[PDB]
Amino acid sequence: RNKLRRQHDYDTFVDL
Amino acid sequence: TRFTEEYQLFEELGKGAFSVVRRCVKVLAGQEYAAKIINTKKLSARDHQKLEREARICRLLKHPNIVRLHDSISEEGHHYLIFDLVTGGELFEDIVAREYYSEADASHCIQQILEAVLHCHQMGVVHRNLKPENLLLASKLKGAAVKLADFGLAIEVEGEQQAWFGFAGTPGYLSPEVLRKDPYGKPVDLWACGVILYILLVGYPPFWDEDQHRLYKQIKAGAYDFPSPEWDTVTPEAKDLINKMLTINPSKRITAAEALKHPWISHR
Ligand SMILES: Nc1ncnc2c1ncn2[C@@H]1O[C@H](COP(=O)(O)OP(=O)(O)OP(=O)(O)O)[C@@H](O)[C@H]1O
Ligand SMILES: [Mg+2]
Repeated sequence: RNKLRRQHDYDTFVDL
Repeated sequence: TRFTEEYQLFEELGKGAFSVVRRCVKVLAGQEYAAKIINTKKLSARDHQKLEREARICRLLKHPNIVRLHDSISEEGHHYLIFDLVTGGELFEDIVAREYYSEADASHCIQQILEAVLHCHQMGVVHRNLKPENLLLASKLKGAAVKLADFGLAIEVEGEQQAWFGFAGTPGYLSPEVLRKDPYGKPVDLWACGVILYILLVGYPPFWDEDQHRLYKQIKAGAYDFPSPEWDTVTPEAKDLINKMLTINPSKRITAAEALKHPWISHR
């Protein structure tokens, strides 16, 4: 299944 | 100035990069709060203006399901934010611990989240960054209230006017309109509510991929499943509310007001 992970906030478009 | 003389500091509750939060007492009232103590000397001009916008926006909000900012003080080398003391940790942690919520508990939880979002929207505030990490349980007690926090990315909107407010938020909870670079507003929060509600019911999100390009394609296409077996026992009106929140056209998306009248919530 999809992973429940802590995710970070971004102030701008940052291409990962 | 007035912080050190009106508030008595007690023990450290947590820390971030440029902040320490301690339990404090407003000496006159004897009421306890959380004091977020920010070293403003270690902040860029940008971070300093972010902080003062956050303080302004949070002060607009007065709701039992929003972490109340009671006071904002800018002293010598420090900024003090006086918040509701919350001792129950993040909704993220509680979901992880309990795996997932019963429809009763999930419905009760999202109702509180929707009341907070509705209040935000009525005050002309869009959060833009709703997620389990940004919802806090008031206490460890059985029926502790969920409280919305972190207005660091919140914006002020003019009534029902949409605009391009920029690419900001948490990738997994970003709305299709933000990914499409469309003008947006209040509906972005209702998309995130859909992602949160999905997580409450099965303990995993509707959109995930290690490749961020593919994650953003899934969200823009609104490509999510209700897989078997876990979703087989989930009631159709629960799935209906999720579907009505996770519509890729924000004009066709259920509002916070409409969501609170939805059978699965209003008949619970
Ligand atoms: N209202 C509160 N009551 C009790 N403890 C709190 C409260 N707010 C925050 N804390 C504790 O302090 C920690 C750090 O607070 P916070 O996340 O606001 O700081 P930060 O990480 O510097 O800020 P930001 O998240 O905006 O970057 C939290 O993880 C939590 O343990
Ligand atoms: Mg933090």
